[PDB]
Amino acid sequence: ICVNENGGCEQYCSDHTGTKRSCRCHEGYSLLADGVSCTPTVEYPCGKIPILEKR
Amino acid sequence: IVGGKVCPKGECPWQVLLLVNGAQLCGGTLINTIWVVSAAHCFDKIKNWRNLIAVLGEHDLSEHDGDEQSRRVAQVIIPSTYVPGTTNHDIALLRLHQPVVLTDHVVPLCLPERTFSERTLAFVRFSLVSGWGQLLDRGATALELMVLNVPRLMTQDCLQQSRPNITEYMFCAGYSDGSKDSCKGDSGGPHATHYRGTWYLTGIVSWGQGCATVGHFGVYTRVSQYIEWLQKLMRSEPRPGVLLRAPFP
Ligand SMILES: COc1cc(Br)ccc1O
Ligand SMILES: [Ca+2]
Repeated sequence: ICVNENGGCEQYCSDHTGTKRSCRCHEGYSLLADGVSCTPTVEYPCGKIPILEKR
Repeated sequence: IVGGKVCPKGECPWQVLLLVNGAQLCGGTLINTIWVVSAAHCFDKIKNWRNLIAVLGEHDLSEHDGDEQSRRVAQVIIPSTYVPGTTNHDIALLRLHQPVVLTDHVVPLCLPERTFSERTLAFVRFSLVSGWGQLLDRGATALELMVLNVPRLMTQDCLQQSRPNITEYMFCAGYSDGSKDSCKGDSGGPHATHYRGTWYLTGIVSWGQGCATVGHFGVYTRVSQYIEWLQKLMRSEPRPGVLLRAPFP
């Protein structure tokens, strides 16, 4: 599932026994209830530009 | 950087400037509050290991604006497979003596997972390369941080489109028309890839035949090959001595 379009994950993808898939996020992010989206949990999450984010 | 633009202040907040005795050495990429990834070749000629400084929040080299954060480099970790004076395995992991403080001007770049990097990031065409390197081949270095958008090439295409060998620990990116490229003083700097609203570390400015030479592309360290090596080291206790050679794989 993960090889094709990142398994629909915004960030990391793990394939599981069967047709199961788990999306995951880098530290400083949490996975939303959609099971694909990552939201920041800290003020300065990695790979985001504050001056552009606050604009 | 040849043929790029000034990175607006705070738009490359993971960019690191490395200094030796106060002189510009190389670039680097902040990946969390204490770790910086750079190029192993940056350290081939270092004798004064204790005078190595990393600067975060840097933008304009002629002025101190208060956003700059300087830290002593406590450790330089290089893979065992890197041979000084050569190009393969061109990566270094630097531990800062004290963490930097994350601010609007100092933010880490995400070090991605290997699988995510190989199967997804490796197919994002364009990525950004940045540094205070030479603005031209045989020209002066930049006073303001420069940034350039470069397309990634499949190694087969790079080998065919070109006028050292390109190994599986490298990738080509750039243009063959002699207009746009990274340069000598940009070494160690980030090749950053955007994916679904987030930026990731995919490459390190490593080497090339001159700067923006017709029929040649920039060569970058393929960071995905080193994810596990980097992660294991970041989970390890510091060791005495600045330089550390660590087994690779
Ligand atoms: C460090 O030197 C270089 C690096 C890249 Br990428 C392209 C051209 C160069 O001269
Ligand atoms: Ca400055």
